[PDB]
Amino acid sequence: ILKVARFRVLKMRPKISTSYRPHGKWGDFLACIIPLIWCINILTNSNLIL
Amino acid sequence: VQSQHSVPASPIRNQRHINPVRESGPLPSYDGTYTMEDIRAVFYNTTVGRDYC
Amino acid sequence: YNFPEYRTGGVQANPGITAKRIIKCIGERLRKYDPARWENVPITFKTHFRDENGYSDVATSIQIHDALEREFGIDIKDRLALVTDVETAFYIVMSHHDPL
Amino acid sequence: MSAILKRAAKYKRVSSILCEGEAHLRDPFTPPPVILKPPAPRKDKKPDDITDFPAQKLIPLPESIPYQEGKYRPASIPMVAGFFPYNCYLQQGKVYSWCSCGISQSGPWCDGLCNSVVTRCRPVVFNVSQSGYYKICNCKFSANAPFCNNTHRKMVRYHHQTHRGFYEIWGAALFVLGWVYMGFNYYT
Amino acid sequence: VAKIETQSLAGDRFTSWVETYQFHPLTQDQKNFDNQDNAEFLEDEGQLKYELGVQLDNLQEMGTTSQDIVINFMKEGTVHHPELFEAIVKGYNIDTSDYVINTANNLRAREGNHNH
Ligand SMILES: CCCCCCCCCCCCCCCCCC(=O)OC[C@H](COP(=O)([O-])OCC(O)COP(=O)([O-])OC[C@@H](COC(=O)CCCCCCCCCCCCCCCCC)OC(=O)CCCCCCCCCCCCCCCCC)OC(=O)CCCCCCCCCCCCCCCCC
Ligand SMILES: CCCCCCCCCCCCCCCCCC(=O)OC[C@H](COP(=O)([O-])OCC(O)COP(=O)([O-])OC[C@@H](COC(=O)CCCCCCCCCCCCCCCCC)OC(=O)CCCCCCCCCCCCCCCCC)OC(=O)CCCCCCCCCCCCCCCCC
Ligand SMILES: CCCCCCCCCCCCCCCCCC(=O)OC[C@H](COP(=O)([O-])OCC[N+](C)(C)C)OC(=O)CCCCCCCCCCCCCCCCC
Ligand SMILES: CCCCCCCCCCCCCCCCCC(=O)OC[C@H](COP(=O)([O-])OCC[N+](C)(C)C)OC(=O)CCCCCCCCCCCCCCCCC
Ligand SMILES: CCCCCCCCCCCCCCCCCC(=O)OC[C@H](COP(=O)(O)OCCN)OC(=O)CCCCCCCCCCCCCCCCC
Ligand code: FES
Ligand code: FES
Repeated sequence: ILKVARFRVLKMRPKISTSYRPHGKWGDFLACIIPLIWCINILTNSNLIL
Repeated sequence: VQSQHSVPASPIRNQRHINPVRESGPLPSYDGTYTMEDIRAVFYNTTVGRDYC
Repeated sequence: YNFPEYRTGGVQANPGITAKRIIKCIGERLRKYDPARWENVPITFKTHFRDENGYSDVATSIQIHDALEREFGIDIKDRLALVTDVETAFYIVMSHHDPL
Repeated sequence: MSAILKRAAKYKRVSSILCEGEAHLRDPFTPPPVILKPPAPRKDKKPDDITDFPAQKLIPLPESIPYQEGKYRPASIPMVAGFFPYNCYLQQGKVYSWCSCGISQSGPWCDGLCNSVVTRCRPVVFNVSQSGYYKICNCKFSANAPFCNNTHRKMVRYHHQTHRGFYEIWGAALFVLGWVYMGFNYYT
Repeated sequence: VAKIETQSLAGDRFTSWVETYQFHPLTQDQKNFDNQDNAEFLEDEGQLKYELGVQLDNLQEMGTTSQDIVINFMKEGTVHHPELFEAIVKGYNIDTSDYVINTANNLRAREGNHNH
């Protein structure tokens, strides 16, 4: 947030985005660890109470 | 009909690239008056302000 | 001791030598693979490895691919092209950017 | 300007060469420096006139460069693909195109992204007379490129020496120490 | 035109171009403007007697113009072409008719340095 608000505006330091298309292949899998941990914690607590 | 078949017909369009050439200018040189290093040294200095330079 | 040449594209610069090497390796591989069919058959530039009707033998083509790759120290892309004749073998070898 | 002219007599000039040194003593493709004398100024400057300055030799970008026997200096600054080398088994007599720019998607070997990225670092085409395992450089700063020469350790040391790199490294260090301390104090 | 290149502690590099007439040197105490004509900030050989402060009337940094920007040249820094440096500091326009071009591609883009 700080970086975007301080430097990414046209006035300060715009960047020439030359990338045409995305190429991510497993970033979704890497990111889903955190929601995976959330689901694991929810399941554990719920089952322990049940 | 005789005259039409006694001479070649008008050509039909073809979409094959024959000796294609760079759309832009020559590739920047390794060394010279202006090199690819000069281009590479421009990304880090990029600003669009409300006043001229 | 013979010093190797400094220039890289020797095979490209000498089409005849590359063709002779291709013919030699293909002939050796064919004689080792199917002797009964190629022992008495000389291999030249115009020779092709298809049947009388034009159908190709995948086994023979892949054997030729392996022979060429071993000879020239390159990797032939089988899925993209098939070496059904010496002309195609020469075309692929010359297309490859690092043959030796 | 009287004071400046008076002091110019005792003013002395210093060389304009700094830590980067001279590129022609470390890059075979960099010609030795040459001084060009501008011609006399034009008395009449036509609106559609062209430069009369003497021409400078133009050296195009080579497709690939040979193996520098321990005297390799990249033309540009390459991307640091990795901080430790690749232990790759090379075949005898097989030509390999080691990646210099450092963005190749095929590993240590050139993938073609050099032609798509703005850089003067060209792939190094080399051959090996004895098959076996070699440590191929990944930081792309090795003087013995394409072969690793432990320059990645010095690159890591310089990153740690830098003010911001030190902060990043030790911030990650203390972040992990957070887990370590939580484990140590788990029982209370 | 004078191009000034500076760097921050985070490695960010800022290069800004300023017209020569916008410079104004300060005294050794930094509390007043030193006389542009008779300014004593260069040693006899050419180096800086003391860390020289100069105020730029208008500086365009990152495409933004600011007023009265003070900058410093540390005494612990080599000075090349003392005459040109003094002229730039005092705000004179340098006549470059007698010029030669040296072709030396010794500097790469984003070149590393010890200023980190
Ligand atoms: C309470 C605490 C109090 C502390 C107080 C203060 C103490 C002060 C201490 C000061 C000194 C600290 C020094 C810290 C160094 C940090 C910097 C650093 O190392 O980076 C430089 C490093 C330079 O690297 P390098 O030294 O040049 O080596 C490059 C070589 O390519 C690397 O390749 P290689 O040549 O090394 O090859 C490795 C291996 C390659 O083979 C393998 O694939 C490895 C596994 C082989 C099988 C081993 C079986 C045993 C179980 C292994 C389990 C893990 C294996 C995982 C494999 C995954 C494969 C996908 O070789 C083989 O082919 C197999 C050999 C097996 C022989 C068996 C020997 C006996 C058993 C031990 C085996 C260990 C093997 C290495 C494991 C490495 C991690 C995976 O810079 C980088 O590039 C950084 C990369 C990222 C680093 C991340 C990790 C940072 C931390 C590392 C240090 C760990 C210290 C932990 C101490 C804990 C104490 C509580
Ligand atoms: C009846 C039988 C039943 C059997 C059941 C199955 C057995 C049990 C499960 C086994 C699971 C195996 C999983 C790994 C698959 C390996 C695939 C493979 O062989 O690839 C071929 C691959 C390519 O072969 P190649 O093309 O012929 O090249 C050969 C060259 O030698 C290649 O040399 P190079 O120099 O080019 O590269 C080698 C190495 C050289 O560079 C490195 O070493 C890379 C990383 C370090 C760089 C800096 C070096 C300086 C020292 C760093 C110290 C780091 C300490 C901190 C480590 C992390 C925190 C613990 O770099 C790497 O391998 C890159 C890996 C980077 C990520 C490492 C992260 C490891 C996370 C797990 C740590 C677990 C620690 C447990 C400790 C327990 C005791 C306290 O070669 C290798 O990977 C060589 C190693 C062979 C595999 C060794 C596996 C050892 C056991 C791993 C266990 C992992 C944990 C358990 C997971 C599953 C159960 C929960
Ligand atoms: C290890 C750190 C986290 C520790 C705490 C959490 C426990 C460990 C979680 C491990 C997460 C591993 C996957 C995400 C990270 C990326 C790793 C990777 O390579 O992933 C791609 C891999 C391979 O997927 P892939 O091959 O499709 O990857 C992309 C492929 N390309 C690039 C070709 C497009 O994913 C997996 O292997 C996931 C399945 C694992 C094995 C099967 C069991 C799990 C099945 C789904 C579970 C659903 C939720 C469970 C909730 C709990 C139930 C009790
Ligand atoms: C009863 C009363 C008891 C009182 C006890 C008081 C105890 C006081 C203990 C002081 C410990 C000081 C540790 C730091 C020492 C640094 C030395 C030095 O200059 O090294 C330079 C050297 C030189 O490194 P270098 O040259 O490679 O690169 C860095 C160089 N600079 C910084 C100049 C850019 O650094 C090192 O090699 C690393 C040394 C260890 C660094 C540890 C960093 C800790 C960061 C803490 C951040 C804030 C949180 C603190 C609390 C939590 C800590 C887990
Ligand atoms: C290298 C030079 C400097 C050091 C030289 C050697 C030591 C010199 C003398 C130091 C004197 C001051 C500290 C003396 C100890 C104070 C009492 C103490 O630490 O008790 C633990 C206290 C309470 O923790 P509690 O949750 O009750 O118990 C957890 C059990 N797992 O803990 C707390 O309140 C939590 C506070 C954070 C503690 C984190 C580390 C664990 C405690 C280690 C104590 C030993 C000294 C550590 C010194 C580290 C210096 C970097
Ligand atoms: S050299 Fe890295 S992609 Fe060609
Ligand atoms: S990886 Fe570049 S020197 Fe070891």
